[PDB]
Amino acid sequence: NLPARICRDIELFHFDIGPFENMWPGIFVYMIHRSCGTSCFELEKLCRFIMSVKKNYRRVPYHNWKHAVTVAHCMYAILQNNNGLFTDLERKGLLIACLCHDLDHRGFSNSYLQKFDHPLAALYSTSTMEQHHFSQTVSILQLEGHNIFSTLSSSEYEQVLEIIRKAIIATDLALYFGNRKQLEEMYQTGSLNLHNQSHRDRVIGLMMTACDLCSVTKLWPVTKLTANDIYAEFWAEGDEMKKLGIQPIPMMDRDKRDEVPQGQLGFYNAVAIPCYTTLTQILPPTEPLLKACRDNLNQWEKVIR
Ligand SMILES: COc1cc2ncnc(N3CCC[C@@H](c4ccccc4)C3)c2cc1OCCc1ccc2ccccc2n1
Ligand SMILES: [Mg+2]
Ligand SMILES: [Zn+2]
Repeated sequence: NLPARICRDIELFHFDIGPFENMWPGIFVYMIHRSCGTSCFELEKLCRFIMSVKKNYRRVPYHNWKHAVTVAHCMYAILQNNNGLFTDLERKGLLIACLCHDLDHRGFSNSYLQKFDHPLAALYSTSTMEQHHFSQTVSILQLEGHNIFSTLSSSEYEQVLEIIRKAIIATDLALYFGNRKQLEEMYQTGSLNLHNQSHRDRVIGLMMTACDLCSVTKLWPVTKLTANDIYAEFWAEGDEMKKLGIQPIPMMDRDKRDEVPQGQLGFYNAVAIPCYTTLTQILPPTEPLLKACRDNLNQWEKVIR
């Protein structure tokens, strides 16, 4: 069962899941049963599914099993503070999408895969690794005793898989810029309609981005340490770009590491702040994410001074 401190702290947007890996499944089970009912998901099947998902994450610095559960927690907190907006089915799908969205991630971007001429880039031209993460999710669901959705109708099964596919694909940050621009225009013209499936899919897309980027919404000591893991992958990809004979972008070039604070500023300005600002406009109870993001922007500004 869940320790008292976790029981309380799990409801905070800036919760950190801790360094004990064997506790994470229980944290995920608690979140999905609190969000979607103890009804649905036979415990045994869910646990089996969870353990296989874990097994298919890699021991990379950032896009690892810990990241999956952390992204799932952020989604939990959004859903807990916006009661009555999403269906039981959506809530289950979104939480599973979050757990699975980075399956088999090797710590390299779609861009590197393209430049490498990796076989995945020939299979899936755009959102290469995300299409792969979704395929891996379906493959795991298809394993004996792993169908956590087995009690759903055929129609609901197809429904939930589609929710998951769109949610995983939306974690391709390249898609975020256009998604956010459209949502913002709809907000400002007052035409956003959550009963319109296309608008709804967009809002879910932004939620997925907001959860994926959530390191910037933790408290500063957590944000700062997490940035170390983020750069560890970027710099490893930059080394690999150099090995292909391509000069990496500055963000991936360890020779430019002294410019991290300026790079962070750019990221918060162009990506993080607009993302959480748009999210708060649509879902006001997500305000704490924006506040924490702004606090971290200030800390980065403080580093530069
Ligand atoms: C939480 O941190 C980051 C988290 C990120 N999470 C996901 N993707 C990122 N990249 C993807 C490619 C585009 C990039 C981007 C887009 C617009 C504006 C800036 C960056 C975001 C992230 C960049 C981050 O920060 C990296 C920031 C950065 C940018 C340039 C740099 C240049 C030199 C040194 C460090 C640098 N660091
Ligand atoms: Mg990803
Ligand atoms: Zn991710």
